[PDB]
Amino acid sequence: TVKAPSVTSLRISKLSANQVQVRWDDVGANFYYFVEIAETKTNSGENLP
Amino acid sequence: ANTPVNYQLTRTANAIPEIFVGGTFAEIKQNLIEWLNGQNEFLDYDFEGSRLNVLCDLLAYNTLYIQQFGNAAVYESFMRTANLRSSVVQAAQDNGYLPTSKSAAQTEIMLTCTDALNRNYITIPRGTRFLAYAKDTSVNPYNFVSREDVIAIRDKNNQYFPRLKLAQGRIVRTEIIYDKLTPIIIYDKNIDRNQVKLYVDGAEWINWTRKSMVHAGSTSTIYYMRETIDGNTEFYFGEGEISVNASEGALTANYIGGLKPTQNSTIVIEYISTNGADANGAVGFSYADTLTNITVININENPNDDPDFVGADGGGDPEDIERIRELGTIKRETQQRCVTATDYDTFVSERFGSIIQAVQTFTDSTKPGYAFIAAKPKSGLYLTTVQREDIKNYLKDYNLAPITPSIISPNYLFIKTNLKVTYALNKLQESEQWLEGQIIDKIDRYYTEDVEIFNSSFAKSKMLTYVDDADHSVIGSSATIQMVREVQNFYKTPEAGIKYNNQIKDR
Amino acid sequence: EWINWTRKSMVHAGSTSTIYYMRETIDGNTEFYFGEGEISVNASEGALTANYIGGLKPTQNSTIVIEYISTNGADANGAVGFSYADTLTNITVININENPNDDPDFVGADGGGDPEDIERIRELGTIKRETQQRCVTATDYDTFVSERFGSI
Amino acid sequence: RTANAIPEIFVGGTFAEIKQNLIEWLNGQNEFLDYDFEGSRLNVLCDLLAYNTLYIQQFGNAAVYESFMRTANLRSSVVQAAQDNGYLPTS
Amino acid sequence: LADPDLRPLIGTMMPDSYLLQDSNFEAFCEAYIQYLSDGYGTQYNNLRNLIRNQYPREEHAWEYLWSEIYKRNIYLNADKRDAVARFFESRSYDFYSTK
Amino acid sequence: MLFTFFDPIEYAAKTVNKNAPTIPMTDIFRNYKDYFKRALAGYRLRTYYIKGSPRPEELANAIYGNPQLYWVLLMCNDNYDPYYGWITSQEAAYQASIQKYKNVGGDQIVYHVNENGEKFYNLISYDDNPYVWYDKGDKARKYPQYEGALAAVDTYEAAVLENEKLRQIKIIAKSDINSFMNDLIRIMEKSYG
Amino acid sequence: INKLYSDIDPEMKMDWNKDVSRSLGLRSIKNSLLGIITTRKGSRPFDPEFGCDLSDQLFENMTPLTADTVERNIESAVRNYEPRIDKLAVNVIPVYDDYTLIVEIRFSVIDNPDDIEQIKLQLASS
Repeated sequence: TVKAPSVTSLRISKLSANQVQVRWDDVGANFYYFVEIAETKTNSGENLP
Repeated sequence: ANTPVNYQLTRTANAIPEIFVGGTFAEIKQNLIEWLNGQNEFLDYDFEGSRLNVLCDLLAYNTLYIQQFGNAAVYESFMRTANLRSSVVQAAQDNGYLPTSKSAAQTEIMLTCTDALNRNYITIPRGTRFLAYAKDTSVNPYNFVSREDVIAIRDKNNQYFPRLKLAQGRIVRTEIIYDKLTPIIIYDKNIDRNQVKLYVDGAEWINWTRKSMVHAGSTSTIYYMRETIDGNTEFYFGEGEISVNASEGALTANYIGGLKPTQNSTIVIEYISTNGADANGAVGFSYADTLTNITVININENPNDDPDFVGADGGGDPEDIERIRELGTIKRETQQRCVTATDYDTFVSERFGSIIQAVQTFTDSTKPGYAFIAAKPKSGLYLTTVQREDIKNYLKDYNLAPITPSIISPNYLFIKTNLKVTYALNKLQESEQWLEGQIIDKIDRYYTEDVEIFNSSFAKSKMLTYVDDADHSVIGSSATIQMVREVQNFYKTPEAGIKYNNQIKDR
Repeated sequence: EWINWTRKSMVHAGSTSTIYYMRETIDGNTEFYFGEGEISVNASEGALTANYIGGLKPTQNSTIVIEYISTNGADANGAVGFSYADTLTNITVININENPNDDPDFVGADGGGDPEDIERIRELGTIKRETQQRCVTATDYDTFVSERFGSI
Repeated sequence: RTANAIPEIFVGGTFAEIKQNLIEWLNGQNEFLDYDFEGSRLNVLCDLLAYNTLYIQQFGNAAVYESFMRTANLRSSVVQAAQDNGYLPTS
Repeated sequence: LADPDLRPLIGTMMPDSYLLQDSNFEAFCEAYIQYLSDGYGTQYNNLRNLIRNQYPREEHAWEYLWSEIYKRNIYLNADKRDAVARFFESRSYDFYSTK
Repeated sequence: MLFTFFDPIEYAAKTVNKNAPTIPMTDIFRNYKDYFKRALAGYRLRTYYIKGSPRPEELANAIYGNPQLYWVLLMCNDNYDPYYGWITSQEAAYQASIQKYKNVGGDQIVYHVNENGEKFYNLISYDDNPYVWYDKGDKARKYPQYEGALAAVDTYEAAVLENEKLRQIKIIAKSDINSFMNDLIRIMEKSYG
Repeated sequence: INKLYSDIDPEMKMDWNKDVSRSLGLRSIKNSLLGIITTRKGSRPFDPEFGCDLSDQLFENMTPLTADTVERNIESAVRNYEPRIDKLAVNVIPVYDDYTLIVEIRFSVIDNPDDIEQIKLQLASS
């Protein structure tokens, strides 16, 4: 009834443009993780949304 | 398997704030060349235009010139990053632990001597000097002097042996008038702070610091050492409220720091400079200073035989930065009084540090009340029983009361080896035999380089590398090991038996 | 109100303790601080969790008033001549008996000091680094012991 | 272009040394031909760097042993050294 | 608080007439001062509060991290792991004196 | 003038990385401060005053006629830094103050100083009676820690008094400066070995 | 020889093609000269002797002696810090109304000692 807690260390380990290797900490066992991407800028301005 | 991780540990093994790290000049410029660029004042100026470039090129030269000053000082500034040794002692000295100057070759003798006067009691006054040839070389004896006064009961039959112990060098005593504004230097090399004792006018004061230091003496008696960056020792004592503070035990209170001096308390100090670390294993002795009416009929080596022993002891390099560097941190960690096992490791490492390459402090859970110690005489594997007794009692000074120090040389695996090493005659004009004398050094080098340090797994071959490395005119080198232990009782195995820790071939 | 260990021991008590530590800004004025024992509850069932280090962190936005004394300690000594500077309602001092409740040994006041005497302090620093609040060996005790009632 | 090898010999405690030692770094290449003579804006710039660096060279050891106690003359670090050993200097 | 950069002294450090008043040249040499003394790492500023940073407790202090307690505390909580360290090392004496 | 006296030393950058080349350099790592005590203790220091805001060594000339000995003055002055340890002009000092306070804030009233000269830190009057002073963080209305007419100190002016203190210095006589010099030098020979 | 004595442009002007601007040969020699004269004595960091001092008091009152006195210093000052000039001659005209020294200097660079060139410098602020 309670939250799957979180990853703690959460990071993008490397940048090759259009590519990322993201590192979140593993936290608990047999917990799959829900990875999102959202959009800062519209390329019109920055962080417009 | 092996090590999984979450973002773990910290910042490598040790701090490098690393803004300080000296970088390569070109990169330094490469960094700085960017710096001037983007400078608002000019976005125009092209730096790769060689004209400005060499101009900026110069700025880095000074900037690099100046940086290693700024950087190295930090290494210096922080112990265990300190590259200078005379640095290291300072913080260590500051930490309450000092490394010492080469520490006199020391031994004991009993000698049976008839007094011509047949008085009940003769003393051997402190300062009679004896000679000892170094091992196998009689060209010169190494002088060494009576450490202290000792007297002896005349036995009946009129012959009686005193016994006394002996450190190497000459007693060298110097009086100085103390004065307010002045350093008190001894410029003497070969000095060792452990054999330094002194007299203020009359009574002896002790640098608290590893001489006694727990006695009724109220701390008013005291002084310090320090190392002049020059390499010679200067004296120091606390000035003003030389005791903890204020009224303390005196009802009159007021203030006493001592040593006004005006001329008061003319300071006379007495010490031995030494040739040591060269004198270890000096067996043949002489009775090198006569006294009134005393005649040594015999001086017999090594009372209470080990039975395996060598002449004298001690000496010392003095200095090693590696053993010293981390070490004082534990003494910085621990208080004066030694408490923790490794505190007994490091504490022992202070005195007889030149006696002990490595000392193993441990409890044997069987016997409580006993501090079990495994040390390296570093001249040999067995501290002579007096040394054991010696440092013990001295160690025993700093200890928990019910606890007792217990020193035993642990059992020792012995590597029994025949070596097969080839060389080209022509390739070496040098005397063949001496080559063996060469390798026989480089063999222990590996040991001292490695094996005694951790007492970890031992690599035969890797050992054979350096002996391979010896002459380079050595064509080839081969060896075969026989793992060897020594047994105290043929009759009954030790209860637990004996284990090799290492797989052996059957039969 | 908070305690300072300073002169005392953080390894004494626990994390989670109301406490502060004075110290010295290099400029020569006093900064002081505290430790975080910072405290939590897993669920609510367990007792308040001691974490971190001897001390207790006042949470952000905590109100901190501190009371102290600006002093002139030089002229402090001597100073017999006294008076009642205050005025308090319904309470009227007819007399202040100076050197009250006394032995026949007296001076108007005690306390003062540089404080530092920059050289003189070196020893003190050179000393206290040696000191122990603990008692160990044997003669450490009796000293500390006879500090109490050597009169007995 | 690195027209000459970057030496780390670097030595000198006084100014002439530094300024000099700096000029040979400026010696050994073209396109700035003056740099030796005072009043040359170039040789002038060359002056302040050594001027600065010296003090840094100077200032450095000051804190260095000021980082050490018992050799620290400046009060407030001796203070800090006491802070180290555990004693707050009494007010 | 801002450790002042050595920049105000450039007027006296070089002879005046060789600064002109506003030249790139002076401003050129000016930024050199900036690079040498500013902010956290610049060699002057580097060495200036060096001793200051040595307590450890102050900001920008590498000490505890060098050492033991911080190394081995297995404390998790990487962040305040740093705060629990350097706070001991701040005093870190009493522990031994009482150990 | 000193560091050139001793031999320059080689230095390894080891402990930055397990392998870095070794560099020679002129020695800062002799203390010189103890070197200049022992020799210093022979004579005396004489306090001295400064006519203006000069540079240490620029000033070091006029006294001794020798610009080269700044450090002599410096070690008698034994300041932490040659850059901010010295006398400084109003223009810089203000700017210096401007710099240090700027992020915090400009023109920051640093403290209130009474007539007697006692600096009062962190104080403000509730403004009903400007003479009664409730400090601050209080919201006032309570515990005025003092009442009366006090001065307040401007951060500019605050900068002045700081640099002002630097005016007097303890120095050693230009007569002895020479005689002194040899002795310390000789000591350094004992300090060379 | 204009190639020789390459010195940075004192102003650090933008030069076309973006590199540091330059004072050319004999263009720099003036600058260094122009630099050395104005500078107050003692204003060099480690060199007190640099610069040709000017006392506004003495600068106020001109006399053929006072002029001559000044006349030496510049001729003296330039001679020490500037070996590039072989044959140099100074002319100083102090101006009475505003108390202004105007100074002419005819000099010859080493390479063309027979060539003659002069510079015009005035000083003010009495």
